[PDB]
Amino acid sequence: VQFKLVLVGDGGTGKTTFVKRHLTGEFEKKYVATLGVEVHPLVFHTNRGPIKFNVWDTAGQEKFGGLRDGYYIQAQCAIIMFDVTSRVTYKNVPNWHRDLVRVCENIPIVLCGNKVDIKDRKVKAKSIVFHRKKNLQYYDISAKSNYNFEKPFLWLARKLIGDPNLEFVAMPALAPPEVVMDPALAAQYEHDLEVAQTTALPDEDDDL
Amino acid sequence: IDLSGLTLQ
Amino acid sequence: IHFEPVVTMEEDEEVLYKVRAKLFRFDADAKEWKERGTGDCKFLKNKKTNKVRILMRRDKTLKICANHIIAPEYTLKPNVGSDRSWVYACTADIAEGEAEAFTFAIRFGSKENADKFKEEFEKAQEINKK
Amino acid sequence: GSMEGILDFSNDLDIALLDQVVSTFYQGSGVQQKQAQEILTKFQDNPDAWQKADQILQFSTNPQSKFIALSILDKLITRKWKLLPNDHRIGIRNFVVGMIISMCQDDEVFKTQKNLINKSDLTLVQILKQEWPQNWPEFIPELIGSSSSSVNVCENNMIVLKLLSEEVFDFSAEQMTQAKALHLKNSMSKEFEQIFKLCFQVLEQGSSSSLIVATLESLLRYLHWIPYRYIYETNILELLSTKFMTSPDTRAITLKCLTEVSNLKIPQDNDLIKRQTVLFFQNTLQQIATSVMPVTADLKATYANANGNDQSFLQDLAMFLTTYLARNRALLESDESLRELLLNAHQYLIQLSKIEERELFKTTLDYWHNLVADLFYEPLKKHIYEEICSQLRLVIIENMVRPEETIQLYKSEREVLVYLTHLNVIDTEEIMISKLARQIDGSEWSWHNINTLSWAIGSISGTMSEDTEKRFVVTVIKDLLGLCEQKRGKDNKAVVASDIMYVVGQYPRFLKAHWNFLRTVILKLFEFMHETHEGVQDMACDTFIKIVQKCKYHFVIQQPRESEPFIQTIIRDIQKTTADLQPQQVHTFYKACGIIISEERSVAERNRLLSDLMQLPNMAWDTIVEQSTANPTLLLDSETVKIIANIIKTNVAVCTSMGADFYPQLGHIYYNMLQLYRAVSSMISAQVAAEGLIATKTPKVRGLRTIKKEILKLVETYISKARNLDDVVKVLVEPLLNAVLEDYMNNVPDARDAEVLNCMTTVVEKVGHMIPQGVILILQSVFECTLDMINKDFTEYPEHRVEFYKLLKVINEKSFAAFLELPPAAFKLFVDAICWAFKHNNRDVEVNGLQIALDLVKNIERMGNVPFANEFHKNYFFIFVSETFFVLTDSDHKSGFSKQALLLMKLISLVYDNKISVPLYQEAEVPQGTSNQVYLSQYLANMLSNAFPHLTSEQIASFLSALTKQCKDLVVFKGTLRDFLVQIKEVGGDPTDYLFAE
Ligand SMILES: Nc1nc2c(ncn2[C@@H]2O[C@H](COP(=O)(O)OP(=O)(O)NP(=O)(O)O)[C@@H](O)[C@H]2O)c(=O)[nH]1
Ligand SMILES: [Cl-]
Ligand SMILES: [Mg+2]
Repeated sequence: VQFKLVLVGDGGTGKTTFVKRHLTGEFEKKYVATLGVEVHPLVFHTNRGPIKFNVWDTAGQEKFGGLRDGYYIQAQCAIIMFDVTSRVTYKNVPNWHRDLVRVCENIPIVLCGNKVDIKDRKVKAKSIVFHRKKNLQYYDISAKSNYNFEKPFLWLARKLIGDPNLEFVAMPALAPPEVVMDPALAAQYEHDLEVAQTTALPDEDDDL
Repeated sequence: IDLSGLTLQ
Repeated sequence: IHFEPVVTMEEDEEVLYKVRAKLFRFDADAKEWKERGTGDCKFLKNKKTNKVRILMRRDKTLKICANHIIAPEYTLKPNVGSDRSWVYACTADIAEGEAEAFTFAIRFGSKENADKFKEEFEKAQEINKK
Repeated sequence: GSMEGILDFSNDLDIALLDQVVSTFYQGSGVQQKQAQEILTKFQDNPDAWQKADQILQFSTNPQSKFIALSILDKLITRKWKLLPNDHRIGIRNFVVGMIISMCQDDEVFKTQKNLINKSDLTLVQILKQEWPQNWPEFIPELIGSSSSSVNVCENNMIVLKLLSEEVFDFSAEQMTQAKALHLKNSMSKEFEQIFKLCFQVLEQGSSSSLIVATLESLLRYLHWIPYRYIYETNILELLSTKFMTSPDTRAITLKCLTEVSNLKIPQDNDLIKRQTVLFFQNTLQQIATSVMPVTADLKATYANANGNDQSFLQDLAMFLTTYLARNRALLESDESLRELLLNAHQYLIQLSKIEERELFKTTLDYWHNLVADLFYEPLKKHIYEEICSQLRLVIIENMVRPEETIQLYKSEREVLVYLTHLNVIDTEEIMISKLARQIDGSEWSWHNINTLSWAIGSISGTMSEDTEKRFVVTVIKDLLGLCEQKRGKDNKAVVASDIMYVVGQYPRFLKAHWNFLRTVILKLFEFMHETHEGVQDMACDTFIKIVQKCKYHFVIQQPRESEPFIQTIIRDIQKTTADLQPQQVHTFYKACGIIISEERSVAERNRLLSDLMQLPNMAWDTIVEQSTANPTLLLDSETVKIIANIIKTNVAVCTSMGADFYPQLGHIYYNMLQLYRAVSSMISAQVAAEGLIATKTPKVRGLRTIKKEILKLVETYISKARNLDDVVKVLVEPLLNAVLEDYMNNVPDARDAEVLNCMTTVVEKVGHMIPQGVILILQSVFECTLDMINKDFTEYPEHRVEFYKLLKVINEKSFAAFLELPPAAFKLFVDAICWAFKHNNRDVEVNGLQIALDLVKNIERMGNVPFANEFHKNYFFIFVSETFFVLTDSDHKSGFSKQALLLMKLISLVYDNKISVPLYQEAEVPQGTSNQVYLSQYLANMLSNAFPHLTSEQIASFLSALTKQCKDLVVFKGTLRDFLVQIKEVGGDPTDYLFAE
């Protein structure tokens, strides 16, 4: 029902953007460095019932590290993140992994190479082999294009529940209620709507 | 080869 | 001789329209549009009440990012930046729980998908009027 | 709040209040948790919090509180150990050692607080890195002695030795100076004989599973560095490959140890060593077959079921087998008594290769490549593996992944299968034909399965003889056509017809020799370009251009019995053929035609074909230029804008494939196109003025800017491939600059197209040497106004940022004279801009910034001893030295270390080669005659003293002496910089470390 997940990796690799995408569906374009950690509940609906991840989204920048490996205590799973456009973030994957498994000696861990949407990829697929001897699951992901964005949590859910055939399923969709707009708020809604109409939607060149 | 006759219908 | 052999809540609705779309919600406090989900937007007609709703789920996770009646009082407006999107106010959407109000924008693959969505959206408003 | 009380050190620390904050953070939620988090961080970060760790570790009843206490101690040991009074150093050691002993002696604590004991062990290791062996010579002797008094202490000592080995040999390169790393490696080496004795005794005698595992975990680390003799002159291989493979508790770690053993540096001429290397493999495979699963077992199913640790075990078995066999399979290949072993090991790999797990498949596939490549070249080897290879053909064919039509995995799979085809062409053909029948007889029919087989068949093109390929290709396409007829519905018929077109596109040798057939293919693709079923049109177009790239010559000649070159037939019907395609697909079609037309080397015929191909867009073009010039309002019609953009996109597409040959078509449109560029520019500016900056987001203006961007792309595409540069300079450049530069300069920032910068970069790159006044004009129009766009932060205008520094780079390379002509105030902005680039974390900007600085120094150096170079050093040498030092040492630009070091080494070497001809100092601040060497060393000592005040003068002076001496040796120079980056992170670094090189 409930599992603690620690998310680690270099600063700027997209850890917080990844979690935000899963929490609200949004893609945050700005880099606001995480300070220490932010804990976020994340629920997925599966054919074995709901599974709750308590995601500890830690800071990758050293001057914002906070408690550092103190965040890993009693974690039951983890994601190690790097950025396929920045070689140094892959070079540091062994360091994050070292500090992680010294506290969490036997947990399922996913290694994620983020930002595969960027054309000029620097960490080539064939260079990525660190997960092999360490028994980590590896995925190319992109929080921006959503490529494989669900795979880390699906794989972890299967490990944690112990069911290789666990699947995400459609959450029930209750009947929505009927509408009665207030004529007193009719003037306030036109204000909020005019601004919204004259604020351009982002990424107008995307396929959607 | 009678590739001329290939058809999607 | 008898040989004993080895041992969503959308089912009562009809699918009037289905289109791929990206849905945004307007964060008035941050004065910016935020993505809420990409997936199939569906117009669902309840077989019992004949009431039509919008129901939209995210790809892969299938989580609900829109669930509300196509109220006849709603009005689809263009967005300054797009010829393939609609903006409209929604007073009661239950995607994330309690009936909450939103200013939505929904964008489509082409201008003609957007125009058809408008067509189907206004048909659905008539259904809900009856 | 109340929780904030622990943050007040004037009072005594309330241990119960600490435990409440800790509990709330780890066990709480939302705001309570978030609040406690910030308090604990503030607590841990108090530079006096370490003084309260002995209290916490004695009186707390919360293991998380003690863990945090040890984190606080860790910070102190790592960064400020040597600043402490020697009493505290001894005191801290004493109650860490004592805390560990007492936790091991309490059997309840030892089993229930492993996380806390492990953190205490690691904290101890940090002390050892500071104190041992020079101030702790008896640590190892006393460790070995205390191991016999207690299983629990013995087990924990294995953990301590494991972490010590890791810290010294695995993770020292980044975190210690070279001299300190060598000192600790030597110390461990000196005392390892005693450590190994304890380790071997525990393994030989011990019963405690938990103790055995800890010892084997430490052995895994030892194998990274220890001499092979400890492994081959003891009985330890026997123990590892028999005893410890039978117990599942020890099996995982033992297998990992044996994998590393397979990588030991080993003499290759000793026959006894060879028999020992055979023997542990034989033992291990024997234990697997009898204790885990036989070689017939269905590992695919086992892995899928995911019971216990089966998946990690099968992963580790693949790593062991592949690692050992890649190094040692020749040891098994001649002795007939070892043949069953060799083939059983490979049969296990066959079974592992059927597992559905992409990353593990890649691991086994890498090994298969190693094997079949060797069988392809090495005499008298392939017959050994014939049955292994036969099974492998089926595995690879059945797991073929989608090629570009994952990409890396397809190419790896293709490589192995090509080798496998060469090794037995007859076996490969038979498998593929057989698989195809089971597609026709429906027993294995599915969309995925016919696609996979088609990719496999396509992948081996070029491996069969032309005659065998001919028979094979015919048979395959015949079977596929019958398969398509046989299916019902557009869904299935579309899939099969696509695969048909995929195979054909992969066998150009066959098409080149059968014109009649090739002609039939193209005409079918043309038919398919009217098919509305999703994906068919994209498929027909991609297939068309793919075949043309490979067979263009057969479209440009007149074939026997044909009336004209087929390219003429394509062009005549082009309107019909493309009538139902989207614009993107039309442009691909035109590009394909451009590929063909460029193979015609008679100029008059090529130019005629080119003007015939462009007839439709040229007529649409002529019409619009006649209209839009009469009524400029017409360009506000979104439909005309879209038509215009598609015309230009068509020219780009054809120019992309024709390059230099495109020039005649460019000449037809050039002058009116630049006039259109001006008109569109006026309308964009007019719209921004009437509607505001928001106008740049509207479909109208985005459409207008698309026209401008495609025009620039067209000109950039041609000039980048032009062979006649006299015409480029004399005909193209002048109208281009007049059309684009002023318009860029005088638009508001949000309306400037970064593509202008990109286009100018190509102009300078290709003809910059021929247009010095034109390059000056480019700088004048884009330099200052673009710099002002990007010098307020690192985020805004990201494309302008990248293109800006690419333009400066090429100007610095090709037309340095243009920077000489800058007024001094603008040259100073140029220097500011370069250093601004240093500070970017964006790699695109940073790398160019550092290269511009390097090239600039070399440009200045080349000028010899003249006033401009003299003035440059006086004004900017130390700016570049200190800005480079700043990004080297600030921990936020690690990605540019190598280029920073190169730039810094170049700067220092200028002074120590006396290539700077004037004093770098002022009249007053230094006596007359002082060398620039003395002054540079002096300036740098003062700079580093103020920037890193916790360094001693001796550290700084030793660092600079070494760095200066090593300014001709980049690898050593870089080592010294790394050493400095370690020392600035702590207090009391040893200045003799900088003598490491010598
Ligand atoms: N093109 C692209 N950008 C991404 C992707 N994922 C994240 N980003 C961007 O990378 C930048 C950093 O994002 P962020 O989530 O804050 O990284 P972080 O690991 O949480 N940093 P920190 O550890 O300091 O908190 C942001 O600008 C973000 O929009 C991606 O998949 N593709
Ligand atoms: Cl696989
Ligand atoms: Mg973050």
